[PDB]
Amino acid sequence: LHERQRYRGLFAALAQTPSEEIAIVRSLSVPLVKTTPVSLPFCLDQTVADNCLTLSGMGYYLGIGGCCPACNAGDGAATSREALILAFVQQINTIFEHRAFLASLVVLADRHNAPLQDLLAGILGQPELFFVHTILRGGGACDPRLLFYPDPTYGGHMLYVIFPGTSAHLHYRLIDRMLTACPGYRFVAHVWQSTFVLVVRRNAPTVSAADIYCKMRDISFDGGLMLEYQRLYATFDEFPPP
Amino acid sequence: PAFEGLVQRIRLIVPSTLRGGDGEGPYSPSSLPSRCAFQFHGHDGSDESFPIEYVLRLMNDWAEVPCNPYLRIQNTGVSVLFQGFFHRPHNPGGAITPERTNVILGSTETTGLSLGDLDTIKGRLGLDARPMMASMWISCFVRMPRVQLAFRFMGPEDA
Ligand SMILES: [Cl-]
Ligand SMILES: [Cl-]
Ligand code: NA
Ligand code: NI
Ligand SMILES: [Zn+2]
Repeated sequence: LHERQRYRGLFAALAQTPSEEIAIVRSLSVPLVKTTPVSLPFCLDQTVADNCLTLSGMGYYLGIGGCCPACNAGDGAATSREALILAFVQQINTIFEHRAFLASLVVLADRHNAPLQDLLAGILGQPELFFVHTILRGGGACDPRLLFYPDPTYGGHMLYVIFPGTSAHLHYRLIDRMLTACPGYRFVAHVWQSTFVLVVRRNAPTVSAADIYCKMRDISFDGGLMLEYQRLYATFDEFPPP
Repeated sequence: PAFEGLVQRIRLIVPSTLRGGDGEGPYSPSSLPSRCAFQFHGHDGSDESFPIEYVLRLMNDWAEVPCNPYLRIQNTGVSVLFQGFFHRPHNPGGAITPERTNVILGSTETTGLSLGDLDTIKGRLGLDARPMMASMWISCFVRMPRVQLAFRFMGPEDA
């Protein structure tokens, strides 16, 4: 039973020569099912270390990193925990690198009339957000927008990662690093108003907010990025988190 | 003496990194036990593949009495544990389908699959039913406190 008939013979032949059997077993290196569809909202904890995530007009699906052409072409800077912490501390020196992060805070603080310094200090209390921003940044040529929303359950903030365009591809290494670096956070991929988004919420090295606040004040952001954040916050105010 | 040969063969199929062999007694191909036939386990941080299909088929081939071989995977809290049965235990049928190859296990958590369900899934898919043209492997990433499992059908390279 259970297709025992067709395998009986081959197993019988292989019993005589074990080495051949070992070679045959080792031969099966290529996976027949490259991709597997998923449904939004999709939680990243349900991925495996070598899984990539694609959200496009052709649908939502997980991929096997080794076989993924986008993953091999991409092959994506350093993402060490120490490196992430180093970025977080040297944030004031590389304030230009994190415009997408900080300008968001500016716009948010303006939108709801409130002191920017307090918001900044509060969010600097949650370094994992800056971690996600750093990881997803890569080198800098690709920059996802960032929104921050008050978390009713735990207080503090949760992160909206805003992907550009109608297509999004999350490298396996990036998902693995995101999950491992932020163990106190859960990540859920979703879509809202024609925009693919990655929500980071709380599941269960100190910096001075003042110096950063003064510098931001001293620096004029791009303009339009600011407007972009106005539009984005306008769009996502009604978006219900999963 | 036969069971030793079987578990030796299976041991040869399973990678050396996964520690094990004969599991936790003696039996003939005529009489099959409820207790596990073989045991393998992998420590924290390991990335190891388990040739589940091949092993289950070997066990089903070895038996002279009808049975539905079952592989049980557990996250014990300190390792990943693969245990081989000729009959699935009472009170774990399978949370794997052609639509979901991934299963993530928390501490003290169990999943598993039988050869019948495996064959059913392989049939649902349009994959080659011919011997050795398609063999399912379990991609295991041990990351305590969790264990990541990916039940993926692998094919030959013939190169
Ligand atoms: Cl030990
Ligand atoms: Cl691992
Ligand atoms: Na991953
Ligand atoms: Ni051990
Ligand atoms: Zn990919």
